[PDB]
Amino acid sequence: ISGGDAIYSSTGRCSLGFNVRSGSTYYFLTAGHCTDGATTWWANSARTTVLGTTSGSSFPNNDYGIVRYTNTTIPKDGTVGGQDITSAANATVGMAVTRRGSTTGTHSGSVTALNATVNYGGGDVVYGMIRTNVCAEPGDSGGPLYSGTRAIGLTSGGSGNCSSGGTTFFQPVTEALSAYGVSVY
Amino acid sequence: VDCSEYPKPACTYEYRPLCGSDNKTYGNKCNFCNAVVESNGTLTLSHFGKC
Repeated sequence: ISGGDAIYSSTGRCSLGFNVRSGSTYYFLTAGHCTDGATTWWANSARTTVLGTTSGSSFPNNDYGIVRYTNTTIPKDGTVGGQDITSAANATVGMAVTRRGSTTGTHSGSVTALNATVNYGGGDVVYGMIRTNVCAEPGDSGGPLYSGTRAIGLTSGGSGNCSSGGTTFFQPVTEALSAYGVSVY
Repeated sequence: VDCSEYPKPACTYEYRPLCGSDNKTYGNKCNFCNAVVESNGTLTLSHFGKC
């Protein structure tokens, strides 16, 4: 399993952001709104292949979560689909980026703003967000935003759609790596 | 599902489908509710889950 692939919790389906590790411990990152209240994660809609269990979750305010792998045989690729990821970086205005998610696949675009505040309502406000002109749709939450072999962010939310065009906000991945003390590989 | 707090400028993108009266599967409530608004209250919920 790699960045962009579906992940299923008790409640719905999200996308795997990035495979990360600390020491000999493998985890994956996804959106915090996805990890909020989820315990176990599976690889398939049938909930037959276990992946692991949530170890952390930060939403709202931020929008990142981490799940610890408990499945021993599943390959945990350090990629996004076939794409190798070798490092993490800070987004910059004008940066060309690509997103991958479980519903819409791969779409590209560019970073249009930094430090955006997005209000999803009912007190769910997130801060510090990367704004882009990449589209995304339900199911794509938590998938990776990357640029070449660099990890940049995790899909959080936005408006519009892939047919007509949209704006998507992403949580900086650097922030998540630092909070959990993990790194991409 | 109540769409009174709608519209919303942004929606999160987890997938928990709802089936609209237009026969379209809406990927989550936020998405469904903004469509209801955009349709000026014409669109309704047929049932939960994919159409």
